[PDB]
Amino acid sequence: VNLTAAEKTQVANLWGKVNVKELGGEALSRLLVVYPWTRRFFEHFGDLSTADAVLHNAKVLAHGEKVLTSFGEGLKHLDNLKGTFSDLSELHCDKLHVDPQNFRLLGNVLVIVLARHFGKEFTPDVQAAYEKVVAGVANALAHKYH
Amino acid sequence: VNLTAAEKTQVANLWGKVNVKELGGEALSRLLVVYPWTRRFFEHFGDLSTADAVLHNAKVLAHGEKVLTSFGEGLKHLDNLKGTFSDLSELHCDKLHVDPQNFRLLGNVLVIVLARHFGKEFTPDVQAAYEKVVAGVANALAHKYH
Amino acid sequence: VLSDNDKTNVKATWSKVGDHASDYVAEALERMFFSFPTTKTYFPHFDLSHGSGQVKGHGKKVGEALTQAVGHLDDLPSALSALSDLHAHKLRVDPVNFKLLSHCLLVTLSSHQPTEFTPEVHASLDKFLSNVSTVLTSKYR
Amino acid sequence: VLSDNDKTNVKATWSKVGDHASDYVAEALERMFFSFPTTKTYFPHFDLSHGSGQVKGHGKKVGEALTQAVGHLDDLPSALSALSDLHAHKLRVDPVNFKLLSHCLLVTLSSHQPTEFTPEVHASLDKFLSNVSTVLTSKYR
Ligand code: HEM
Ligand code: HEM
Ligand code: HEM
Ligand code: HEM
Repeated sequence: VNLTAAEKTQVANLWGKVNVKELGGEALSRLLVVYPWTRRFFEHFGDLSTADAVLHNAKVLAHGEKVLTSFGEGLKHLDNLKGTFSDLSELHCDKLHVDPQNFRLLGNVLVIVLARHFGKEFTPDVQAAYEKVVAGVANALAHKYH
Repeated sequence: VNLTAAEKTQVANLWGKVNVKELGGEALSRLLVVYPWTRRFFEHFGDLSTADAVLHNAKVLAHGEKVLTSFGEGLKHLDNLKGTFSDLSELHCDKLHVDPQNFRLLGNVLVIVLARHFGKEFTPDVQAAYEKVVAGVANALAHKYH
Repeated sequence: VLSDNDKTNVKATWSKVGDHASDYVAEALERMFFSFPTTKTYFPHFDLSHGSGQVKGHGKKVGEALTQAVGHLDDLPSALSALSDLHAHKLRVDPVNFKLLSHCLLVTLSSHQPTEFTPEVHASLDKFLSNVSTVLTSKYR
Repeated sequence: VLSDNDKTNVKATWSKVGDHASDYVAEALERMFFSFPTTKTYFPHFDLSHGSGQVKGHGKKVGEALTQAVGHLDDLPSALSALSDLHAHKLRVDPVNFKLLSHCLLVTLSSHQPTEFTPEVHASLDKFLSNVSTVLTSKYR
């Protein structure tokens, strides 16, 4: 999760093209569709009973934009991820009790959403730079469990 | 993996009773018996073709004593696990390419071996202190992959 | 689990657990709650302190389901159907947590029957608890 | 995978991959090697640089096996038997690595057929690749 200079640059160029509302809603909705147990953490957001309900849940979509904004804060502070995500780690561990494996699953869905939107621009090299970023964010988010 | 004072003490009392030769051989042999893909990393140790071959492999048993000695070094340096395991992390990541999930599996087997040898003394509270220790060691060993 | 050798080993091990099943499964649940505190959030409605009547009652029920599984190794999806619905559909248990409970069941058995808990018995019981966990999470669709 | 709806979705998606299977699977392998360098240690005998004839040939074979699986969703253990022996017994592939390759296959498909890659298609293909991976690791006994 240490990035080459070329990888730091690839990360920024693509991020400047990200619509955080559209891609954030899509990433969180795909997490709840593909890995349904993650719906447990969001039952207070209303109907999640079916994939169609998840995809139309306004609160899931709005929350996804907040999550991707937060990933963006990591992506822009790559040398202090632990610091950037300290308070969120405590929230996710101490108050929400989300198992940290789920952070890896959300990173996997986010990489798939980036690939969907960037197509051929999301090259194997660009992907590998994002894999280091998402892994870094998950690790940092898991820290106050470690 | 931050330990209460009572947990630091429970960790030491049990560790002072550990036969590192017998328990280390047993932990590594049980890892290769229970999770057979881990045999891939040790094929240079000779016959691992069956569980019986693993259990009688002198090199697997000898290596297990080295591994448990190394866990002991963690258990005795609980405030600098990253430092204690820095060079080993580089060996396991950069030269051996062991997926870090396997460090968790070996910790699980080690906790089961401690339970086998300590019986009723390996209480739920004593176990929970060891779970923090093994998780800490795995995390530290994974660091130079992060 | 599936193989003939593993089935024999699991039935042997479970026969030696015998009437200790309810106590050993309550102990494994306590070990899970103590060691892996994230798992307590599935049981806010229980007293989880040591000696809990709710934890002892639930250990009996979970042990009964394990005993049923040991008797139905060729048809676990049918035998455990209602429980698969409960854990995946209703409770939405995270698949990681089945690994934690399985590990604590292995710890509990190793502690109480150490001579019986050989490497071969450990491998076969691990495969059984993975098969039960897979069936209980099968509705993850 | 198992459910009727998932089977329909996987066959649809794989029909649209069609003659791109070999290229998309070679691309997914490259993505795996680039993003997850631990996986390269299974292929020391290959040139793994971009454009590799060995990676393109192997992608064709892996894609053929995926195409066979899509045609045998009710009997994957038999259809993939020889490959289960190879991956679990001979090669001793770590189960984590199947997740990595599956993820890179999803990335590859999402990149190349984005309109086709809906959340429902992603969930069904994920379940298919998990079922194939489970069969390929089934001999972990
Ligand atoms: C790994 C990357 C993740 C990031 C960057 C992230 C970020 C965030 C942020 C920024 C918040 C809002 C915090 C606030 O306003 O106080 C939040 C809340 C929350 N997160 Fe996450 N999160 C991540 C993963 C997850 C996962 C995987 C889950 C569960 C499956 C989860 C469950 C929640 C829940 C339930 C809330 C509270 C929602 C509410 O009631 O409004 N998070 N997260
Ligand atoms: C998580 C706790 C572990 C600890 C504390 C640990 C510790 C050690 C130590 C002390 C050595 C010897 C280093 C030297 O003498 O230079 C070593 C080597 C090695 N480790 Fe680990 N290890 C761990 C996990 C694993 C796992 C899970 C695997 C694979 C499944 C693995 C595979 C190896 C291999 C193949 C060697 C080289 C053996 C040889 O050829 O002599 N280790 N480890
Ligand atoms: C081997 C794995 C498991 C088995 C065989 C099993 C079995 C059972 C059984 C038989 C019941 C119904 C009890 C009754 O009828 O009163 C049940 C309920 C329940 N299970 Fe599991 N279970 C397993 C794993 C888990 C895990 C890993 C969790 C979460 C960490 C869990 C959480 C629950 C909860 C919250 C209930 C409802 C309990 C109540 O309200 O009384 N289960 N389980
Ligand atoms: C969906 C999962 C997978 C499928 C369907 C699959 C399929 C195949 C097939 C069809 C072959 C034989 C190729 C031939 O006959 O030449 C093969 C060989 C091989 N597989 Fe896999 N595989 C999968 C996952 C993996 C993974 C995750 C790894 C390791 C990271 C792996 C490592 C290998 C290796 C090292 C060979 C031998 C290649 C050679 O020497 O040419 N496989 N695989």
